Amino acid sequence: EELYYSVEYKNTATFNKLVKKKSLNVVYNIPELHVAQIKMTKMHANALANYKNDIKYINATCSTCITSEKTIDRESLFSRQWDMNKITNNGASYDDLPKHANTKIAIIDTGVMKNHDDLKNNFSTDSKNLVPLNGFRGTEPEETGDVHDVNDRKGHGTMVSGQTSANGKLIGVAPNNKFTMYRVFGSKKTELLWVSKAIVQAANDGNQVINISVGSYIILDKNDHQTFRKDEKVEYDALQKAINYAKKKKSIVVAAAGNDGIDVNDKQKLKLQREYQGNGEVKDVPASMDNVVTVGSTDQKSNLSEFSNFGMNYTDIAAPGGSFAYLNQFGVDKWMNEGYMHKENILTTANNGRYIYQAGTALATPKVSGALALIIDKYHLEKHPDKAIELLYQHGTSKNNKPFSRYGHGELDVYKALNVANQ
Ligand SMILES: [Ca+2]
Ligand SMILES: [Ca+2]
Ligand SMILES: [Ca+2]
Repeated sequence: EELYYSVEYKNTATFNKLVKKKSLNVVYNIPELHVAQIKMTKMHANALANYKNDIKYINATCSTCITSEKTIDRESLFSRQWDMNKITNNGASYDDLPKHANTKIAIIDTGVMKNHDDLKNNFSTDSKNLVPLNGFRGTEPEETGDVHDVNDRKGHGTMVSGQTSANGKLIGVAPNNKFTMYRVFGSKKTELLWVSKAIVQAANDGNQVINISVGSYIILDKNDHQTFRKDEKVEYDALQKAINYAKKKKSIVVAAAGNDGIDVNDKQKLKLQREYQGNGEVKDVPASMDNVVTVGSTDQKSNLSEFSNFGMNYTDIAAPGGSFAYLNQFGVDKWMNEGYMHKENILTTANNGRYIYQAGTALATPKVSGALALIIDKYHLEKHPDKAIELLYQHGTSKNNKPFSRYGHGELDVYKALNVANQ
């Protein structure tokens, strides 16, 4: 039987010549990162590893590494956006939006309902599909591989897009900015290599803010210097390199903290997310990677959400993503018949053309991406993205002495970020 292997090669020309020689079935490729995915028997994988001149590393593509998203519709009544009110001084910052909304926000996710009334004006036709023909491990025969197909099957990407860009009945953080969707999910799982390719594409398409509202726990064993490996180094290195490539193109990567309420500095707890007893470590990625704005989630009381991961040398900032504390406490019947979803959940755009109440770090993250786009445009920082990040942290966070280990630089404050001239 054949398995899917992640491969990091050394040279395009020599790798291509090797592919011809052995008739390797390459199922995905990312030339900018010298990484490809090959379907082959375990024996041919071992053999392929002996070509030290053309092959750097090889590892089986991780099956159970990506964390599952949440789109379950547990709605009809349309309430107010308490979460936006918390970061805009109760709507006062909408009067301070830049006149020229030039920055484009890329969103790497499940797709988007491009004709949603609140999202259509801001949807960019640069949007692209990174899901390959036949989808995940070739088990989705309905995935044509059509580069223009970014329709949202799962519903998550539409939720995220509303937070950055709704401009109608719902209002996102950057309602005048264009957003670009890079679809990396069909109807099943995604592959971190697709996410990596999406990052490269988003950067090449000139999106100065790149939002990744999904994450995974990956196994990395730095002590192992072998070519054929048991960890997931190819995926780890590819993702980190894509992020650094984005940085090189002057794009900012914003990622969601994991949604397991874990202190990422507690090794025992991280390893438990992959039931890993090996030598290496489990890492929350891309949240913990270099050059990533790591976003945690807060609730309606400005406290860290019970599901938000956090930690020293991890969390950079926090924004409202909601909570299920009332639900988990009282049960669905009392929670629902008594309208608690209107108090602790985030109201957002849904792929049915209407709206949905949800919660998660995936809904906090786009608020920060939107804020960065506003900062870049307000202060004309296109040529100096690091200055936009610095401004976000210094002037785009409320000062309430929240511990840095849980909230990073603080809770997002868009009104403050847009009023630096005011002093
Ligand atoms: Ca660029
Ligand atoms: Ca780190
Ligand atoms: Ca970070």
